[PDB]
Amino acid sequence: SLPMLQVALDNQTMDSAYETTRLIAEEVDIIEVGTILCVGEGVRAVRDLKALYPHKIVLADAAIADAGKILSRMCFEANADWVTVICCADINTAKGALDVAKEFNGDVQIELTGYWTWEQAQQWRDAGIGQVVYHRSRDAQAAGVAWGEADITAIKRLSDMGFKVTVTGGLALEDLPLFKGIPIHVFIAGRSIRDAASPVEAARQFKRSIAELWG
Amino acid sequence: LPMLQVALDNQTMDSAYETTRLIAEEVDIIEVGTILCVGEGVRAVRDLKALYPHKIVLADAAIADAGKILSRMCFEANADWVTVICCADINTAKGALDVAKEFNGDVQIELTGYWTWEQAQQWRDAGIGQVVYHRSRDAQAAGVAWGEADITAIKRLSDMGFKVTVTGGLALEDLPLFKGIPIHVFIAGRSIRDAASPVEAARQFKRSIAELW
Ligand SMILES: O=P(O)(O)OC[C@H](O)[C@@H](O)C(O)NO
Ligand SMILES: O=P(O)(O)OC[C@H](O)[C@@H](O)C(O)NO
Ligand SMILES: [Mg+2]
Ligand SMILES: [Mg+2]
Repeated sequence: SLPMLQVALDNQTMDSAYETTRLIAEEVDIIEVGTILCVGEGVRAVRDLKALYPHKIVLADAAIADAGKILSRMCFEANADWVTVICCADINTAKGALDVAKEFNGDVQIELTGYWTWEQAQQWRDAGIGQVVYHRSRDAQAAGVAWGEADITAIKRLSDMGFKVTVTGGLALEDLPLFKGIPIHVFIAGRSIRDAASPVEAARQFKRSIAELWG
Repeated sequence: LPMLQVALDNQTMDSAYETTRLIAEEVDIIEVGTILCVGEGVRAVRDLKALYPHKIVLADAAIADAGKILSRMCFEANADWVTVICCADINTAKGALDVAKEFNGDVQIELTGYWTWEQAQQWRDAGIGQVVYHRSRDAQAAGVAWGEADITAIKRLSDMGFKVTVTGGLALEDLPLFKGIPIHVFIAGRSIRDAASPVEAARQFKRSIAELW
């Protein structure tokens, strides 16, 4: 299947977010309420975005660290389809969020970061987690960290374990061929779409490139 | 003496105010819980600091990435302190700290779930002076108790030079487990907010801390 495209709305206010969505809502598959938007506006951002775009998958990038059932329920009651749980959360946090996700016919992704282990990845699978987000951190990127070999190896191994893998972190169009040949579920682009001279054409470029590389 | 912090793990400001109108003057630190950060957003920090400008306000944002951006949003809303989750990239913690210094604030690393001693030394090397030793709410709900391994870890963190906050379903009766350790802050959320008498609950915590330290 072609990798899907997710836009990250890492905006501090809803109106800033809408400057993007009014252009590209129908140019992407998934609309993410970025952590920065969740923190800027609260869970109303999920409710309002889903109300505008009820046919789209809406992902709340809550990066849940604890209180899995409470935070997940807040997001799902606001009509989220998918929610994120940070990988260092206690395993009961992920399990809790998943339990609530199932109630709402939604799903949970584990957001990968820090010194996570392959034993922990197996724990997520045994818990029934089917999605992981492989993130090059914005702050690592800013400190000069590049996408490379070790990332491809890890992503392939996560996929082989049965996860649908999302890839993100300052992706540019030129980065996509690094991942060719791997059944990536979703690529997220935030800055590379929102900050482009033409967000519509940036999103279209990503779609064209994906269609060529995975066609 | 260890300070007393109340956690406002509420979904709306009006629910938080049900607690702060009783106990704001009975604690040292008012926490905007992660639940409140997600429920209302950074307006919660702004509003609570305006109400209680003489109290330390902690935004329990549990920052996982975009350290400079998220911490600036909290500090522009007049936070004193902000949390960064322990598995954040080291550059996220450094970024949040750099911004905190612009505002004469501080960053705490939230030790909830998995982390390593090597990471602890990294935080120290980066200039981080505060950690929050948590028993995860979800771990507690799964029957995990406070135990000697926690005490040993807290002492170790203190010995590395961190000011240590202790939290996670703390009851009054738990305080003596930590006796002898120079704890910076004890946090209570449920044990204060959900008490038949929140005022009595907060004062009992302060009374006990004063006895033990
Ligand atoms: O493409 P970016 O601007 O890096 O945004 C996507 C990224 O996944 C962010 O939403 C994020 O969650 N960073 O932690
Ligand atoms: O005393 P509690 O109800 O456990 O609340 C304090 C705790 O520190 C929470 O604010 C929290 O951050 N749990 O992850
Ligand atoms: Mg995101
Ligand atoms: Mg908290």
